[PDB]
Amino acid sequence: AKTVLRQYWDIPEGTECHRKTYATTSIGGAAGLVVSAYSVALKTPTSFLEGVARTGRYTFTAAAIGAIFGLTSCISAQVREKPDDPLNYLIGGCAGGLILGARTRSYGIGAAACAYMGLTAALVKMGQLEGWQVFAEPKV
Amino acid sequence: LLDLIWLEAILPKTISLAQMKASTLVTNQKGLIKLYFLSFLITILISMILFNFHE
Amino acid sequence: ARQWQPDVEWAEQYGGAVMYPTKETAHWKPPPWNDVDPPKDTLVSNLTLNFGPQHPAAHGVLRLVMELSG
Amino acid sequence: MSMVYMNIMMAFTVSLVGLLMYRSHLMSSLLCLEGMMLSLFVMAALTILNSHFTLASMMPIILLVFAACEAALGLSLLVMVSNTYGTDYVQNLNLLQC
Amino acid sequence: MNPIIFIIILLTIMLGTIIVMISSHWLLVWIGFEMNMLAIIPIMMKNHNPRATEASTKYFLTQSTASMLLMMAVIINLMFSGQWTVMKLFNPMASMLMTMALAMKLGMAPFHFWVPEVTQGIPLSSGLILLTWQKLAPMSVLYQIFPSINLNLILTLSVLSILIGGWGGLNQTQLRKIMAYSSIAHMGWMTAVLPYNPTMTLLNLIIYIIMTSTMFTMFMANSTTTTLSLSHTWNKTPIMTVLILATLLSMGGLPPLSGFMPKWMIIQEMTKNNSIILPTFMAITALLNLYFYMRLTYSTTLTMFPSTNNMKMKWQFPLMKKMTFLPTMVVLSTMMLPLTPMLSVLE
Amino acid sequence: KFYIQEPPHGSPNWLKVGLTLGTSVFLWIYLIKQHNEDVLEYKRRNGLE
Amino acid sequence: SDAPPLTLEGIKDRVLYVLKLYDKIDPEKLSVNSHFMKDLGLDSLDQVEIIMAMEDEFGFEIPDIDAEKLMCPQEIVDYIADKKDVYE
Amino acid sequence: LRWQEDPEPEDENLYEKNPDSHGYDKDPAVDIWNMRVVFFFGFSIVLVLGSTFVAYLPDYRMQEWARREAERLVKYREAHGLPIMESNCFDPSKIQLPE
Amino acid sequence: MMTGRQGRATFQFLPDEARSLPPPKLTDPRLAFVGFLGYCSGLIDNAIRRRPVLLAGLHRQLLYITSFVFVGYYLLKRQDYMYAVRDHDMFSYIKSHPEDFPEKDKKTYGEVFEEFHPVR
Amino acid sequence: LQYGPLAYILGEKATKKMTEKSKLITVDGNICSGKSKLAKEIAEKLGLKHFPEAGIHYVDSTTGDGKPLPVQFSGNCSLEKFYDDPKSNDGNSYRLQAWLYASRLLQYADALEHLLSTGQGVVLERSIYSDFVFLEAMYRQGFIRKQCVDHYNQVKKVTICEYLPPHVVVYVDVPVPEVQSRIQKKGNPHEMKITSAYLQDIENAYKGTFLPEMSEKCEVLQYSAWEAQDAEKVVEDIEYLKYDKGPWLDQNDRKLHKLRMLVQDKLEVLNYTSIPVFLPEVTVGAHQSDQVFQEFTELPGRKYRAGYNEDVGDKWIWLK
Ligand SMILES: CCCCCCCCCCCCCCCCCC(=O)OC[C@H](COP(=O)(O)OCCN)OC(=O)CCCCCCCCCCCCCCCCC
Ligand SMILES: Nc1nc2c(ncn2[C@H]2C[C@H](O)[C@@H](COP(=O)(O)OP(=O)(O)OP(=O)(O)O)O2)c(=O)[nH]1
Ligand SMILES: [Mg+2]
Repeated sequence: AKTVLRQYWDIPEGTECHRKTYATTSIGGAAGLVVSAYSVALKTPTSFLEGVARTGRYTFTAAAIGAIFGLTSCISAQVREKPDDPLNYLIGGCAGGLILGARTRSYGIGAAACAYMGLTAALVKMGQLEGWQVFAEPKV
Repeated sequence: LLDLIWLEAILPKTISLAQMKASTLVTNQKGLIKLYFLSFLITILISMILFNFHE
Repeated sequence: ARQWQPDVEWAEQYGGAVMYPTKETAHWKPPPWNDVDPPKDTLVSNLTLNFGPQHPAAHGVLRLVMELSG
Repeated sequence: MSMVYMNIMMAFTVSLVGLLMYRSHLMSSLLCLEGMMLSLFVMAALTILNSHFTLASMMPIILLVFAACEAALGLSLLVMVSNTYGTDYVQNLNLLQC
Repeated sequence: MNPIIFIIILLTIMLGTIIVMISSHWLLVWIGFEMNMLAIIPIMMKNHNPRATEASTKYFLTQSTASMLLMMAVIINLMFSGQWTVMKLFNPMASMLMTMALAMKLGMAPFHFWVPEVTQGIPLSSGLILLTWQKLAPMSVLYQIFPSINLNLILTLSVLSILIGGWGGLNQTQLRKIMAYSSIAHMGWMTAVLPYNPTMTLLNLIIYIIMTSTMFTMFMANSTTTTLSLSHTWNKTPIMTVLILATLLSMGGLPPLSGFMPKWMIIQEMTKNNSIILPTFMAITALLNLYFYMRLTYSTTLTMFPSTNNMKMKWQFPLMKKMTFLPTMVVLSTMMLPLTPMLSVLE
Repeated sequence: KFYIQEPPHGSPNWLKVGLTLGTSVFLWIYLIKQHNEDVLEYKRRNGLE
Repeated sequence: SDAPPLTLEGIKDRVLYVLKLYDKIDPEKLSVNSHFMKDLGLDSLDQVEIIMAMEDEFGFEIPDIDAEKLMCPQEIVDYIADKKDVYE
Repeated sequence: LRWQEDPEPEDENLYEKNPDSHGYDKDPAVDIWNMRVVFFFGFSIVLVLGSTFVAYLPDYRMQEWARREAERLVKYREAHGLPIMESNCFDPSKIQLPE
Repeated sequence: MMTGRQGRATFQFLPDEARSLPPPKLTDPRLAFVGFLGYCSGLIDNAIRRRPVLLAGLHRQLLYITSFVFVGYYLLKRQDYMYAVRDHDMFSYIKSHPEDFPEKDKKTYGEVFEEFHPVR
Repeated sequence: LQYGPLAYILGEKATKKMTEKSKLITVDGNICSGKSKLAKEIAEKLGLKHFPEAGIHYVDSTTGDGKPLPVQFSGNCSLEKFYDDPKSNDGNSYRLQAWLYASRLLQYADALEHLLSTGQGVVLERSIYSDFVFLEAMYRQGFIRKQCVDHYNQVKKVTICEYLPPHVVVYVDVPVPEVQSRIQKKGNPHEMKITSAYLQDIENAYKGTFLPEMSEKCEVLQYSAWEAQDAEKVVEDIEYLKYDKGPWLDQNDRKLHKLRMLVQDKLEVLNYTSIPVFLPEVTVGAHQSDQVFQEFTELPGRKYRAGYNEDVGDKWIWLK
């Protein structure tokens, strides 16, 4: 899961939308697969088809969010010529949050997800600009 | 509209109810040894296939 | 102006198996007060064996039906 | 690592995956635990013998000793499991967290 | 169980733990774990009821599986270094196996499912040995191999424990599962700071042991294993209700109580290494722990729940249980914050 | 007598009371000797006296 | 989840369906009010076998004293309701 | 009924039994002492002596000194024809501009 | 970090070099607080066992205080020793690495240019 | 040394004091059947310790000065009020029965503790094993609701399994009309309002559920009214019993240690008598509960643990 991220931060921001969309869709799909791995194992389905049916629903939902987010944030930096702007990710994140509302069929979940994904996506871009660290190597 | 509903709705009420749901999932287990250990196999594969922790 | 203190209805909230009942955990029952569950009913039957009539020790004409535990 | 190490480590994984995936019998999953001990025993014996680590030659022997203190312990619970229910099915051990 | 047999079995559990702590050989460390696991099962099945059997069966399977992984890591390390010393491992694959093995014995998520279950099926005294003394050995091995532990692996488990631990306990009414999930969340704080400063790992482990031991002792005094059962204590031992309040508040990390010290010192170390986001996430996520500690106080000390008529018969008898070390432990678990700089003695 | 039974604590356990007071006296004596000894060796090594 | 509740209309289908499988009752003239003996012509033992099927259908024991009175499909539906408390 | 519980008590009226009550306590002896300590230490000590203490604080925050100090400088800097206030608060001779 | 402090002396509570430090004075505020904790334990012990808190078992309470102070005193000796070691290692390292800790060149505020931001 | 693991290891076993005469005898029988006097005689002739039947104020006799405490500190349940209004709306019937069961449980624990520690036998008048007979009569006479019976079984089902049954069960049988006869000339007017059916239900439960089940685990002796008159006959039957059944044959030092450690601790005995099952008959409000408990704690010699109450002449507190 390191290579895919590297392929996403090694592309100039706001350009080559198709390449960035593939990366985000892959990352989104991987997240939906892990969710479906545990869901299948912990809550055993009542038939083989109901298991792949469950996995398809979860993987598709996570790939839809990954695709829209990568697509929306890539053009917004293309249209505005503002590559280093966390606002582009904010638009992208809330766009992904909206889809989660659509596929779950709940406006509240779509509303809540837009804000929390939108804020989460923006903070991701800020840290890349500022060089924040989530897992900081020991230094002192 | 503002004090009793929308200020309650966004910060306190939603942050609370998300925890309630997240708690039922992590505790909606049936104590079946068969299902837990299958989860360990998933974690071990994930730690390598995706995250390359073995490296 | 006696201050309100939890009544029976309030306490019942904390008597269930779980705090937040769902579709699944509706049927969960509280564990036994002393942790001992009732023993189960008839489970295992003794093996039944024909000790005859064609047996060296059955004298030829003794069908001795036995129930063995081991 | 010679081609033999592949099979012994391949054998250990097969036992490990076998253990984590219970079918119905508890005795079937106790053998996999004993199977893993045999893999580790062999793998240690090849490593120690090959390098002439003389004093380490006692390690595999000590390994078997606690390999059986689990089997003895594991069978002890199996007796107590079947007494309560009459069979060693794992689906009967669902009183806790349910 | 014959009283002589209980002591000898107990002395074997400590010997198994002590062997792991003083050993300088990967073989003995494994023997220590096996000896500890051998003599812990009988204490679980000291009453012989179906729930004790299930707990012992689930506990044996998890630890034995963990031991196979720990021995496998020891053999791979032997191949790639040709030595048995209990020090940093000499292969990335062995470190992953040992880290997961130790995480399985500690109960850190996602290998956590057994901890709520084993504790619920064993007596209160047995649970005290399971949630306090059984962390000393798995922790003394992480203390010696932390340089080689992968950074991303260890922190991921800690972030999962603090989340799984916090959410799990929200839904529980049994006291033996509230403490089971409280244990999991606290493992997250211990292992989160291990890469940065192992000394703070010991401090978080010592405070956890005292507060946990104090909680179990007060539960055993009244023989209470449910939330409601603990609600009648105000009608028997009112002094016992207040001590539970103070200890529970401390376990939540509220100042100026001892349970704030390990959290306070953990945040310092992580920040000094430029880790700002993770301590913030851990600190906020710990509010989940404080919430379901506050429900116990509401039902136990801050309000008077309905009682029963037969409760009047208990007023006439003294509390005859030992409650060993309880007066000392309660003080150490609430009034140690002014002596924070004493943590240097742990180094 | 008031109580119908003899309370287990009807009278002091003078063995306990003797040991309790003995330990307290011993430790204070041991500690006070310890501090005095520590002070002397502290001056001896630092050379101030 | 909690299973769907038993309703008097649900029981009715079960009884008639069970009677429908029976090979001695003609499906044409089996009404919810038809009588086993007089209308359908079944003999005593034929009646006893039907009651046995109902025990398999709903999985509970019916004493012989009660089955002596279940002479038409209606009271069967009533009896099942009384046992499961399906007032509906 | 749903449980055994005492009925609702009815609020005591202190004037019911003690027509001269100050409301501090049901004991006329103690009640009178509660009033006295509140009135003495409150109205006679804190408010009166405390108010007098504030009124005679020794030049709270050198407000009086600064007045007499400004008079001397204006007195001093007008006899010598100097400006009352110099537009610079620091000596330029000891400042190094960045360039 | 100081676990392997290049001194051997492993598994010793107070190494012999620790005798070169001034022992804690018995009037230490730290030690008095530790003793006060002992007294609080004694009162708690009486309370949970339903005895007159301030009076029952004076012999017992005297033992709580003394035991707490006895152990407390030795922890202060080791608490102060470890910190003394921390500075000893910190300074010698600085002395052994002049280049990594260079003496700074200090300028007065009449030469240091600081941006000014009005508040209006 | 207060009994515990150390005293046991030091060599204080139960078999070292148990003898073939250390027996636990229990005299049952319907109301006004002479069990009260008969059990008094069996103890003296065989030299056992006699335990009067555990009424409402049994626990009081075991603690403090032994004088009964006021009624409110015993649940307020009134035996006579049960006779006056057995179908009252304040649930006096079950609170009385629920209270009584705890009294018998506490008494039975007292009996076993004496038997194991001292080795002398003991004679009881009814016990936790025969207490359900009255509950059975109340339910069939419409005095206690169905939910009350379910509560009783749960409390019973988690406590009665920890104790061994009695050695000998002496049942004194008296026909219901005779009981009605022996009550009329008995004095107390409240008992005179007992209906016959109530005694019949006790009789039906006693013989049919209790006596059948005790025989397969205890040595049951049945005596008529006239036979019960002379205790010498009964004392002869008891002394020639064989004692060849029941769980008392397979108890050794290890198992009696577990039992003895339970009955000396009276709070562990009464643990489940107060399970948090909110039945209206036994539930108590917080305000009422707080009030009574503060009154109890100010009774003479109740403020502190026994032996530390200064007002009742205790001394040496500051060294104790
Ligand atoms: C910067 C570099 C690029 C980084 C990659 C960017 C792309 C990120 C891709 C995001 C993928 C989201 C993963 C969410 C998994 C959701 C799994 C799922 O589909 O099920 C969720 C559930 C619906 O399941 P349900 O219908 O209830 O099942 C049947 C039950 N009867 O519905 C629910 O229960 C709602 C709960 C799901 C919400 C999970 C929490 C949000 C996920 C974290 C996203 C945060 C970041 C997103 C923005 C991107 C940040 C850069
Ligand atoms: N409701 C109820 N009353 C009980 C219970 N046990 C005793 N009583 C009451 C019934 C009687 O009024 C009283 C005593 O009953 P007895 O059996 O001892 O009859 P009595 O003493 O009058 O004569 P006797 O024992 O035969 O010599 O106590 C009980 O478990 N429930
Ligand atoms: Mg009588």
